[PDB]
Amino acid sequence: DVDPAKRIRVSHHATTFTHCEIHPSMILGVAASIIPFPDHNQSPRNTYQSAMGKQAMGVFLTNYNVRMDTMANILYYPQKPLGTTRAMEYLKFRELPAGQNAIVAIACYSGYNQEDSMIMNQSSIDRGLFRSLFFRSYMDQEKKYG
Amino acid sequence: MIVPVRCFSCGKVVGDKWESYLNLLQEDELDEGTALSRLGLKRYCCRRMILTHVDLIEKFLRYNP
Amino acid sequence: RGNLMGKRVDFSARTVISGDPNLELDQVGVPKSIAKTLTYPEVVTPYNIDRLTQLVRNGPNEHPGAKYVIRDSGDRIDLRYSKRAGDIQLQYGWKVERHIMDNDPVLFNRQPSLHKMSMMAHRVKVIPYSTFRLNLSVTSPYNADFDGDEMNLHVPQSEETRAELSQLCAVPLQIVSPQSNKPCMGIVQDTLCGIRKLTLRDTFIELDQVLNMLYWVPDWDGVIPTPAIIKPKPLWSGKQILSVAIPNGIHLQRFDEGTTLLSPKDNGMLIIDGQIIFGVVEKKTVGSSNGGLIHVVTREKGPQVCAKLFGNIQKVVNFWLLHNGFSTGIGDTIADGPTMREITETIAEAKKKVLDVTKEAQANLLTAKHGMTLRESFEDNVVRFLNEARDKAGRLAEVNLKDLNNVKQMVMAGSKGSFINIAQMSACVGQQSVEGKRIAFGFVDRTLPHFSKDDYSPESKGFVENSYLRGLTPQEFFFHAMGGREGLIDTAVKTAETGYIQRRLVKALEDIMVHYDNTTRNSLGNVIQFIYGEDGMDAAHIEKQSLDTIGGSDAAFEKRYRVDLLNTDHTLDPSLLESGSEILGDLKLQVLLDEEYKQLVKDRKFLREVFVDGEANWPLPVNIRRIIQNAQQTFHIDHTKPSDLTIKDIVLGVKDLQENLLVLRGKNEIIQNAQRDAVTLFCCLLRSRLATRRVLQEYRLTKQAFDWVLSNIEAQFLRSVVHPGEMVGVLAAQSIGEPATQMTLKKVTSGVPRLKEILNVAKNMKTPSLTVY
Amino acid sequence: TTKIPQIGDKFASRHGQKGTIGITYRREDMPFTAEGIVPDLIINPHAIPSRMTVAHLIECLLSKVAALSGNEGDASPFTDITVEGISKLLREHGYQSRGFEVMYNGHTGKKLMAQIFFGPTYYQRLRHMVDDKIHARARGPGLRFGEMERDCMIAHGAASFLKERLMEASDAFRVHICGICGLMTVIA
Amino acid sequence: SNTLFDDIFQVSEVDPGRYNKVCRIEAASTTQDQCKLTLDINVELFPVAAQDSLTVTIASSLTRSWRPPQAGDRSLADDYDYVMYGTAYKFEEVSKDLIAVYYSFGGLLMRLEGNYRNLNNLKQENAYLLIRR
Amino acid sequence: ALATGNWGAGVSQVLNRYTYSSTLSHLRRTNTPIAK
Amino acid sequence: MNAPDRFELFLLGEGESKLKIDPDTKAPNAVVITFEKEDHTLGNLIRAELLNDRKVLFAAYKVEHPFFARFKLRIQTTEGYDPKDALKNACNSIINKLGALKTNFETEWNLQTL
Amino acid sequence: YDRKVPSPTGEYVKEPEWVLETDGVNLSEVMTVPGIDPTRIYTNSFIDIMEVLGIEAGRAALYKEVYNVIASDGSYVNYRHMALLVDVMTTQGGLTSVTRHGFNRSNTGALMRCSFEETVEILFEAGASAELDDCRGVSENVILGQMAPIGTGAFDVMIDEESL
Amino acid sequence: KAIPKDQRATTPYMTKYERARILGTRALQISMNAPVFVDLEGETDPLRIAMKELAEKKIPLVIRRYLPDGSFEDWSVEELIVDL
Amino acid sequence: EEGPQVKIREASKDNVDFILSNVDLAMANSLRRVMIAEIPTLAIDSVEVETNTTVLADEFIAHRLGLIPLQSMDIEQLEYSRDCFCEDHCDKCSVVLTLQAFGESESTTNVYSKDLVIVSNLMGRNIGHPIIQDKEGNGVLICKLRKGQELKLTCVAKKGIAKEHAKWGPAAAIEFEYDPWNKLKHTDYWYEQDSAKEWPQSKNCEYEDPPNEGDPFDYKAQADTFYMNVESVGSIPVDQVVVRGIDTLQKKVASILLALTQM
Ligand SMILES: O=c1ccn([C@@H]2O[C@H](COP(=O)(O)OP(=O)(O)OP(=O)(O)O)[C@@H](O)[C@H]2O)c(=O)[nH]1
Ligand SMILES: [Mn+2]
Ligand SMILES: [Mn+2]
Ligand SMILES: [Zn+2]
Ligand SMILES: [Zn+2]
Ligand SMILES: [Zn+2]
Repeated sequence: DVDPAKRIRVSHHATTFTHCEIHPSMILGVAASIIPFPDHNQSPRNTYQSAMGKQAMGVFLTNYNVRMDTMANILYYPQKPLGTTRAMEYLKFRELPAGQNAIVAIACYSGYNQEDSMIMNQSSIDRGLFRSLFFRSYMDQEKKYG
Repeated sequence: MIVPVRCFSCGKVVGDKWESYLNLLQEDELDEGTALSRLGLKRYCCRRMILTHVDLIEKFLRYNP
Repeated sequence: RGNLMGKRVDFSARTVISGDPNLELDQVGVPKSIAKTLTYPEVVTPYNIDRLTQLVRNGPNEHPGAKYVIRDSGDRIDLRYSKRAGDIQLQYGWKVERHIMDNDPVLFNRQPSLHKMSMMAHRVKVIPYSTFRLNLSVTSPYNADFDGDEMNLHVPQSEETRAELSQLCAVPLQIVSPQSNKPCMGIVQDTLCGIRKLTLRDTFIELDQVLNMLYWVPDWDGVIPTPAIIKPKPLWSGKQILSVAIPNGIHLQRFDEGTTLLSPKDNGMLIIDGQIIFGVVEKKTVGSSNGGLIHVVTREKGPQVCAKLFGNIQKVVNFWLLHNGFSTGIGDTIADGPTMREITETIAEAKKKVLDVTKEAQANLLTAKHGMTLRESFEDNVVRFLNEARDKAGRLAEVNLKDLNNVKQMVMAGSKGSFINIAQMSACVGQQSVEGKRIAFGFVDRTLPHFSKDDYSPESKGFVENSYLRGLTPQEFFFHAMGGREGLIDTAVKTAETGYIQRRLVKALEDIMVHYDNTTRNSLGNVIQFIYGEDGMDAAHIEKQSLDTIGGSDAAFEKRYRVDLLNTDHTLDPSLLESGSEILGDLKLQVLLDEEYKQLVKDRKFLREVFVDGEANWPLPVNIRRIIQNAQQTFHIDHTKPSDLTIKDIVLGVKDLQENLLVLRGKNEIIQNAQRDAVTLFCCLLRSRLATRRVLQEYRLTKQAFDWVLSNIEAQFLRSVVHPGEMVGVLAAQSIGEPATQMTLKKVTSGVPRLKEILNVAKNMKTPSLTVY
Repeated sequence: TTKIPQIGDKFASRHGQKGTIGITYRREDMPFTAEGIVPDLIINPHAIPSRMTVAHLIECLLSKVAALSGNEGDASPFTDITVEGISKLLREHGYQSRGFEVMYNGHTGKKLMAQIFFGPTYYQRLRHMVDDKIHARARGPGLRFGEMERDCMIAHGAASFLKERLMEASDAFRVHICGICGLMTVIA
Repeated sequence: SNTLFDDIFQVSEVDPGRYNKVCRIEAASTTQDQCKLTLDINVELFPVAAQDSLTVTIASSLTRSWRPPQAGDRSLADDYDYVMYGTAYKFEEVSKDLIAVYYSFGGLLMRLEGNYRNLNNLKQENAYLLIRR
Repeated sequence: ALATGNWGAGVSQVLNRYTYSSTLSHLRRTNTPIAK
Repeated sequence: MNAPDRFELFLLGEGESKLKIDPDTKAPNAVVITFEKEDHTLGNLIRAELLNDRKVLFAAYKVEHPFFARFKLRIQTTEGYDPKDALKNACNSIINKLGALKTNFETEWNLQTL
Repeated sequence: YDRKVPSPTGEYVKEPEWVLETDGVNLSEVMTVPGIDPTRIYTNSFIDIMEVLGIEAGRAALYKEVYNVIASDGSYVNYRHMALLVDVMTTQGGLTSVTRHGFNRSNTGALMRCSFEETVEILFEAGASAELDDCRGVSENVILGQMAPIGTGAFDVMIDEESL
Repeated sequence: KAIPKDQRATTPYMTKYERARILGTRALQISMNAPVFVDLEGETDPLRIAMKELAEKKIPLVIRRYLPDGSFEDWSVEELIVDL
Repeated sequence: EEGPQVKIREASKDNVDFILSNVDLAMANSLRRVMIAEIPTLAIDSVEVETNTTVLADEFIAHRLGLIPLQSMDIEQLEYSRDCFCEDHCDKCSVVLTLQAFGESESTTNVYSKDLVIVSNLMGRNIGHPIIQDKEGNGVLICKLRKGQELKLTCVAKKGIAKEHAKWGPAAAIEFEYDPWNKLKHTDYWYEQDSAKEWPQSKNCEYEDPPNEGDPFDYKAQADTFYMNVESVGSIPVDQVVVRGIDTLQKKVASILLALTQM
């Protein structure tokens, strides 16, 4: 009499337990720890995400205006993901997000979003959707042993 | 950084309700959902706009230079 | 050596690509900024003195402009820095380096280029925003999509060089490729999904939209077709409007499972005179399929018409799809509550079988097959039970999904998705594996510290009972990640290894060319093949045709080809031919008719020796079946009247034609014999298709239609012959390498490792087998 | 420098599937819902079957619900949250349980024969953008023609092009040679 | 200006087959028992049920573009309710001693099986279809 | 050695700073020089 | 950088006219008008109206490429009936239809209490 | 295995036959065993087929092997491309590999692609051997500032003096 | 090494290559103000003109097809049957 | 008055829930598009930054400023800057405003839109006034300052349309629906077990007659009677958005008859 919606599990055939997992989601690292419902994805796609996430724009630190580093991308209006993870809490994601909750439609429209491409609302882009800052700093000196 | 002036999707002015949302939470001890609804924000596009914002300027303001 | 690696790249730009449904197949969207950097040295002549003058005035900053004006003496005038930029008088013979403009032939390439079709010429279409644009159907040959990819555009610099691109490399001239004697470009994604919905019977359209759709097709002749319905409302059919896109003179018959002339399922395909008669249009018909619509138009109407066909079909469907809409969501992955109870039980049933084999093995009652371990037989059975389970559980999920289910819809149209996909999303994911076995005991006698030692059950060694919808258990998750990892690694290897093989293949066959004597030779002039592909034919002119003579019972063979004027029961009924009644008992003709039969019977023998398997469908030049169907359409042949063909007409005619299908023309004995061998197979096909009875009883051809068919086969045959100059070598290497790159995946070494073991001529094979009958 | 989203910029969800902006449409032209809601993005359905990224469809459903209910959407792995459980809550909000919605075409106002899976979904803007890779090297007086590009033109049979693209700028010096000895010892 | 077929039919089966707007009817023939008919019909614009009686005529007249109004008020050469128009890919099966022809109405198929139509059914495209009550 | 990444290598790298989580990730990275 | 200015969406550039009328060859009494600096708002509107006219044999509109703001309107009419007239009749019929709506609205707006 | 054979009436019919697959190969001897069909024996080791059945037989096996490797993924390649490769590998009466066998070339010319950081050493040997460059390659023709005798350049064009 | 106009075994048909180079060479001359042999009924693009000359058979060129042994055959463009 | 038919259900200073009737879907939809993208309005389109010690960048603040709803009542009495015969801008075609704020107190200093000051002569026309609707008279929160931080700007409002930039758009959202009962069958409902049971019933189903079981498909019924609901952003009265929308579309259609004239 189990919920026909939950995932199936194997009944406990042991009364010898010596330990218990604090929580299975801790088998993940910082990156995968940010994927929503990873247990519903094909294995390889979780890997791709853990890589791409490192190419996202957010707010790497709150003191960016003071650091003079080579390159930096600060997302204008960072949003906290509507769909989070319990691990996210310790990853400080809701505090320093890297994305926006866009209203997403899954449709064939004019056909200008085929083969892994996407149509974006221009009007939204005007109100600041996905705008970002981009800093680049140069360095130079003077003489050497001359 | 700060409350976007308009909602990205429809443009409905939303950048004039941040402080109200905050009070509706602390002072009136209302829940997020019940709060956004009392601010006239009914369509999920506008709701997300405020509910998902991250007021990083507060921490920015905490610097001296 | 620097120029042997593309170091000094001049006159070429590179950027991100994007799909564009409003561009023609042979075009390429070149952003204005990029067109302002690339130039072409054009000579001043009375044909352009005017335009050239305007460009120079537009300068390097406005688009239709130029960057330099070179004078007779060779002096360069920099149009951006010159006290006379806007004060020049072009003289005949001078040169003007103008910006690339609309319709200039430009080479376009997506690396890695291991396919000649990775470098095709495209007409320039200058447009606003950055990024190069392409028609969706050029995507497959370039093997690109639009999520970051970047291609290169090259601007030819001379007049001869310009012609070479457009006369050999032009995108239209590549549609039908020699790699697989079939098209390599076809309708994809949306258009494919949208075309199937459009073609369904229930799909009707009202006047308001039909007019817009008609108008979207630029080659429309302004003649509004009459509705398939005139009654209470003038209603049209999706098929009806789609046909406006298909040109006149096209025929396409295709019979599927139970497809009948009244295909209830709206199965198969039947396009007569450029009008679809019956069948839902999908990948089989509009895809890059072998004998599909695209293959036909290319041959029937030529490359340019075919190219235009890609754009016409796309405009009508994309338009129709933009107002119909299509989507996909979680819903599309949910199977019926009762179906789920049938699925869960199917899996439980499999876990019972595995449990019985385990008890059997633990009792030592189970026996291993010859040359096989006890444990091997055991594993072999559990994995079969489990895969069998996943598979059957998958079908249950699919059967349940309705024709409305979007996932099921994309699969029916042939645009993304397949069974395994539905099966894992909706029902059971399946058994995970690494190195062809279930997950191994990495800890001592157990797969994970969460299980007990010696647990050989399905949950223990990687069976994922759950679907993607349901979500994996932490153990199923880790197991699946171990399976998955193996794929990421094998892909890196498959990618690294194939790339090297592809370069070794080219390098070895790079100097092999077809010479004027139809001989294939290397740079030393050594003969590799006395005639190319042992038939002297061009692969892009070869189509899979069935050799009827070979198959069937002898009775069926005789009932179809035998003609006996000397027998009241086996002569040609007087209704099949005018001279019907006076042909009876004609000794002299019968002698001619026995010659034809003996020749066909000889062929049957011959073919059964060449194809011991009995296989009848083989790729050949000149599609006879089509030429015939065309003839009938072209001459409006009515099966209700006796032909005016004489028997000598057919026999002697068919005989005379075989003497004109030339591959080799040498007047000596040797060549004439080599010429008879190279046309032996086609000739066996010919005779089986133009056998007197077939001509009179089946085709009902007239003297006119028939005569037309003969000259056609000749024109096509000669047209299918390989051209001296073909770099057949390089072609061969790339034809073996490109697809070998697409090898990402019983117990015999295959895939890349085998190919690398074959091309290396290794003395120590991994799996030295011997098959003994 | 401020960077506004344009055509060609990268974007992706947290499910391993990127995509560049193919084009931009104003709100008017975008398809719309009865409530007047319009999408900020439009991804293609054909990007769903093969990848089998169910999580993405679920994130959407959960996100729709979270935004309407004001609660954070738990998308943590290995929990008892279910699509069915998420559907009920969504339904309790007046929407069709599986995230679908009726939409009207922006060009005609007329409806769509199909309902669209519509809901919010987290999207990441990636770096490495168009204007940072646009190279046009065409001096007057990737991006290369290497050994593989040469093999291709060879198969096409385009010898002129091959010679044009590989002929060094060096002067086509004129020399004289003996027909007996292939040497340049001829005093001209 | 013509007419090529005329008769009344007894609908014996109306199958919708996974469709939602079209059904495949197969009615028997009055008078002659030989004559049969299998036809697809847009039920939404003219419902149909079992044991019904349909008067079916083929005709071939009353290719230039197409006009909606005016003529649909004047030369209304339609004394029927259902009116289709298709092209004949006629495969005279010459089955035994009967003659079955084929018509295609924008994908909607039709097939008659008789023999007294020798000098009736065309061998060309132009072929309308009329049914009433 | 701390500036190069040479020990006896790529042992030391410039800290990632693309996104916060990307920095975290780098600080918990692992490398294996050179059967399965 | 390659992106065109926003005003180009509604502002006619130099050497441009609001209407380009050309004779259709594929059919008699047909014309193809190119509306510059306009989109679906007008195209589908004038289109839908031209269809209410019974003496109009053909009416369709299409924007060949979303990058540019312009659309093509093709019209076919009975002999004697000028296509440029159907466009006039349609335009006027719209202007009137809209004018009436503007009035009926400013009226119902008055009878409101808020 | 099911075997497609002509039935006594003429039409092809499936007739099952027992077949033996072995791990290990010794063609020359197994072939000689009584009760088998030496006419149909086979092995995925084309090398043994060559040494035992001759080069021609070898060519056919080498083909069948390449073919299976590709037909394995359900892919198809016109016969002529694999036939060409198999012939090149067999022309000299032996089984020559395609994966860079010779430390020098494959079938190129000395003046061709400047392979190796030292083309000079290749030049010395060419001189001491009286090597003769046909000049049919691209690279060699590039250095000579000429188009290669390939495709479009496989013939010459001359002005005509007949056209009135 | 020359081959009599008789005894030519090579194809009567023009090869795609031959045609491509002929259309290319001829277009080079047209672009360099060289005289045209066909009535220019509007055409201005050199190649477009070259093609018109090929059809009307007014290109005074000859293709020297060499055989692998050194010998060669001489075919006149006019003579070559164009159908590709 | 024959023709289109308005039948208002609700009305207020922010929304106009009405029911267009006796009209073509095309017109209904055209008006819907015009309200969204072609109704003239005034909005900051130039910002001169003198002093900025705030935590935000210039373009960041600039961007937001332009998004601040401005009074556009008499927007018709303000020429388009591109038409105006002056050099750059002037009172005839533009409204100039200033923003001066200093971090004086110790607590964070909020810079709202109320702090904007018109410096040009409005000439008596209701225009340029920063729109305010919050129960505090603050309006839109532009920026925030820490003690010591300063911000001195100069904005130049200009008349514009949404087509050029969403900021110039007077509308917010626009509900649009017709045939709440799928009688026309313009859509094919997706379902699992029951089409009707699974799909939420619309508000407007009440304002209409449910189809009758037996009645066969009415193949002639067209699409009339559309249930809309406009929502103003504030720069213009709700009723105005509609009215002016109807008027603007009317102008375009006219600009064409005039083209035929001079053609
Ligand atoms: O036409 C196509 C395109 C892509 N794919 C499949 O897409 C999957 C990977 O999908 P990705 O989205 O990771 O590939 P990509 O093409 O964007 O990758 P890069 O540009 O970064 O190299 C791979 O499994 C591939 O075979 C197809 O199967 N067919
Ligand atoms: Mn991809
Ligand atoms: Mn890609
Ligand atoms: Zn909103
Ligand atoms: Zn000498
Ligand atoms: Zn002014």
